[PDB]
Amino acid sequence: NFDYMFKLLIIGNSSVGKTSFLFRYADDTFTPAFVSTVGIDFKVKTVYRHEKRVKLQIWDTAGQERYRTITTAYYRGAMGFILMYDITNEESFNAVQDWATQIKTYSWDNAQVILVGNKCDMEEERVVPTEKGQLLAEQLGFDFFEASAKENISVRQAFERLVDAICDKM
Amino acid sequence: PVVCEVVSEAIVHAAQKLKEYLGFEYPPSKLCPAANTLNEIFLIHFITFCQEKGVDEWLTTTKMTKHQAFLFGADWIWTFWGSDKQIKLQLAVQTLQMSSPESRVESSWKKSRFDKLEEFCNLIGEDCLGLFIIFGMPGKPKDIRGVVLDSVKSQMVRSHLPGGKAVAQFVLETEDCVFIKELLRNCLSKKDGLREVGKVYISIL
Ligand SMILES: Nc1nc2c(ncn2[C@@H]2O[C@H](COP(=O)(O)OP(=O)(O)NP(=O)(O)O)[C@@H](O)[C@H]2O)c(=O)[nH]1
Ligand SMILES: [Mg+2]
Repeated sequence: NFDYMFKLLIIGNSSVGKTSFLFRYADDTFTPAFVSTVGIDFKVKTVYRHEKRVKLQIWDTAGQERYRTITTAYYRGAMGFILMYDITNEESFNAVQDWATQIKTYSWDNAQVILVGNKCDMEEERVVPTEKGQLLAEQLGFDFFEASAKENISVRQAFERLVDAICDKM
Repeated sequence: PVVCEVVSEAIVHAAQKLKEYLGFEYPPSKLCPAANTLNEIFLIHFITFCQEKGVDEWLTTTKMTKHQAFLFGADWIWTFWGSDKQIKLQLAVQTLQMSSPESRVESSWKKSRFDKLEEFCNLIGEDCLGLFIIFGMPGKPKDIRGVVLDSVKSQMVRSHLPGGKAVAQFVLETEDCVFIKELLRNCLSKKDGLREVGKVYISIL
C-alpha cells in the first residue's frame, strides 16, 4: 500500500546493540549470540502510524572502523537516524559527537536524529548516567531514549518518535 | 597454526565434495539445482574442514544474506585475521555457473553483479579482493576454477567488454593457471602480490 516509505539508518560503535535493536523491533525476539555485522544490512517493517500505513526500510550499519566508508555510502536518501551508544561502555558514548558530525557531513537531508542508550537492563554495569546522555541530546537537538533490545524497553517507542518527527517535518 | 595451507586445503576439499552435484539434470522435472544449494554445500564442507583443523580463530566465513548478496554482488566473505587480532585480508567471493531479485527495496540498483562487487571492494579498501569461483563451463560441466577480479579488469582495458561478459570471456580463453596454494601462499605479508597475479586462472580441482 504505502503512501510513505521512510529510510532509517541505525549507526554507532561496534557492540552497542544495533543488530539486536533491529531484530527486536522487526521480529520481537532476542538472541545473546553476538555476530558482528559485515558491511550493512536492512529490514522492512510496515507500521500503522496516526492514520495510514508507513513502510520503513531500516538499515543496520556496521560499527567497526573498516566499514566506515561503505556505511557512509548508504547515508544518502536517509530521512531518519538512530544514533546508538551503550550505557555500560564509555567509549561508545564518547564517540556520539563524532557520529553526529558524520551525519551532518555525509547525509544531512535535514534528517531527524534520535539518540539511544542501549542496554539499560544492565544497571549494575552502568557507566554513563542518563543525565549525561539527555544533556548531550539537548545540546545536539536530538530526542533521547534509554532502551534495551534484550528486554524490549523503549524500542518501538524510539522508532515511533523518529517516524513522528519525520512526519512532523512534512 | 598455518592459516593459508588450511584454507587452500579446505577449498580443495569443498570443491571435491561439490563435484558430485555438478552437472545434475533431470529432464522430467527441474533440470538444475539452485545456485544457493551449491553455495551452501561448498560452504558447509569448507567450514567443517576449517573447524576440524582448529583455524576458526584466524578465519571467519560470513555467508551474505539475500539482501547482502544483492547489494554487494558477493555470495560470501572470507576474513583472514592476524596474530595481533586485526584483519589482514578479506576475499569477497561471488560464484558463477557457466553451463547455463531485489525483493524488498524500492530501480537505482540496475548494475550487474560485477559492478556491485567492484564497488564493494573499492569501498572496503585495498585489503579486500574480489574472487569469482566458477562451477562448471561449456563442456566439462564438473570443473571448478577461480578468477581474481583485477585480472578481469586488466583484460577489460583491452577488450572493452562489460564485466559479466568479460569474466566468461576470460575463463574460456586463459590457458595459464596458478594453484590455490600458490595464490594463497602470500596472504598476510604483502597485499599487492595477490592482485598482481596476472593473466592466469586459479586451479582448484
Ligand atoms: N544486556 C543486553 N545485551 C545486549 C543488548 N543489545 C545487545 N546486547 C548484546 O550486545 C552484543 C552486541 O550486540 P549487536 O546487536 O551485535 O551489536 P552491533 O551494534 O550490531 N555490533 P556491530 O556494529 O559490530 O555489528 C551481543 O552479545 C548482544 O547480545 C541489550 O539491550 N541488553
Ligand atoms: Mg551488527
